[PDB]
Amino acid sequence: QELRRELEELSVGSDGVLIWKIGSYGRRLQEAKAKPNLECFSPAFYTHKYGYKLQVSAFLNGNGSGEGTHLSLYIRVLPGAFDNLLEWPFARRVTFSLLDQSDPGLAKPQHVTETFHPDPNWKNFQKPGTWRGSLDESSLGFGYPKFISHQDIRKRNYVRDDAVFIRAAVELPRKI
Amino acid sequence: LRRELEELSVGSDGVLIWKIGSYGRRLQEAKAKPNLECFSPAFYTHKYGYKLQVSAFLNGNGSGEGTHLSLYIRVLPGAFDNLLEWPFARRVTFSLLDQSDPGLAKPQHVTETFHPDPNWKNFQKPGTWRGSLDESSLGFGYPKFISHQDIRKRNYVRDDAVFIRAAVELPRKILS
Amino acid sequence: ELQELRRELEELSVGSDGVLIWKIGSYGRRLQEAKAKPNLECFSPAFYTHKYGYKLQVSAFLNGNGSGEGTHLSLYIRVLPGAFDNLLEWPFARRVTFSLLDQSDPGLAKPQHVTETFHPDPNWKNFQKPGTWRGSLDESSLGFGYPKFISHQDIRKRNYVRDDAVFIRAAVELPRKI
Repeated sequence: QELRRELEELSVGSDGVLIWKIGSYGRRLQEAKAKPNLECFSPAFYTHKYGYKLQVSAFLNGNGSGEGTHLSLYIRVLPGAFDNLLEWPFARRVTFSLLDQSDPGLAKPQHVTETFHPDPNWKNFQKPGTWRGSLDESSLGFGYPKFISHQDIRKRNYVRDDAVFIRAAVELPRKI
Repeated sequence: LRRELEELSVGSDGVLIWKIGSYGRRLQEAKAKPNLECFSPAFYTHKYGYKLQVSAFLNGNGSGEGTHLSLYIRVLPGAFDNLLEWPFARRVTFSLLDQSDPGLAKPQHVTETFHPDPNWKNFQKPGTWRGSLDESSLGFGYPKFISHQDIRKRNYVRDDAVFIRAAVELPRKILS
Repeated sequence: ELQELRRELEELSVGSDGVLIWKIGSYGRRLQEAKAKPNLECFSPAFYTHKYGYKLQVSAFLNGNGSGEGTHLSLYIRVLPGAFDNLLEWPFARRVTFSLLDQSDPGLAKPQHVTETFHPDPNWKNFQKPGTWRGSLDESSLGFGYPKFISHQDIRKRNYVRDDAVFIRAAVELPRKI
């Protein structure tokens, strides 16, 4: 128990890239194969200083159409202290990658990567609320239920030293 | 009592945005007791740069007492002062942010700017020998930055909160 | 509560465009101690060269070691186990420029820093991917650097020492151009 400190959370900013390391993949996976929809949370991060506050979540064992077979990957908007200064709904392109942990000087790494434009009609990409059906419900998270198969996750070095890296790159436009 | 700061407080890039919440309360406290002045966190203009601190009068100060918002910025003793030019001489631009969605319409912020005064004491190099008058120093600012009334219009206040933007024109970088 | 968490701060220790500036305060006293304990080494905070890059640390012997012992300030840098090592190219190959900063106002003066730069030699183990603890363990992380960075005599000149502190800058050259 300790106050404001853990305003480190406000110190978490990107590039606008977050790389999120999930350690204990062995224990976590089984723990999630044990209990359905056990969900891993990334630290919250700001797309950019005074920007949108997002967070990534992973289902190591899958969720929905990917339960028990796939890694499921989503992102979500969180209420951030500068929302009123930002355009809404959130509309930046988002790229997820599961990282191939290989030395880029032995063999070029093959990351597992998908990108999307958010859809304006997803309630979670409009301003932190504003009640808009918080009891819809469905995933408070937009993303891929079949991001990578438990089969494919074991190839190459997507898992290494018992950890995966999740990258989420938010396209940071500037050209008016 | 282990605060252990931090110091990792750095403008981006040159920009500090300062959020005052609990705005209603804080004001009703102002007219209840001048001269009171709330402070922004200390912040380095840039990594290894100048330490500054913004302060406000909710309030109003001197010229602005009772009637306006007054805002000032102060130079503070900084760990990298010996490596920097004195007196502090980077353009500083104040803004009170118009919290309207900047996508469907352009916000209109109120902006005052200045090049710091070489005569102005506070901008002199800190830690000369001070005692004991001094602390004195002593923000340069605007007593009538924006009044009551002409605030309240537009979204200069929203959700019981206002944003103070202090932008410092940073030392540029040399040569390709 | 403990409950550090100081380690959450270390992780936010990141070079500014590849640069660490390390301030060594209490230089008189520290120098004094190094004269009485030759193996006494000062250590910068660890720092990432770039956000998800390499974790390094600069270190210094104020009264010298090896060939500079007693006569010079000696200056080194080492590679530390880093959260992101598996994503990196090994061995560390980035160019490093050490400077001892001349603490003069750059407005009139134009400071004259003392500077040395080196390219990590791949034939040393020092810059190989660190062991996951272990491989090896000892203290591990043996640094590369300069036993004779700057003479005691030269450090007394200009403002290399000022207000009982010295500044060490380590600039790591990032490939950047992609």
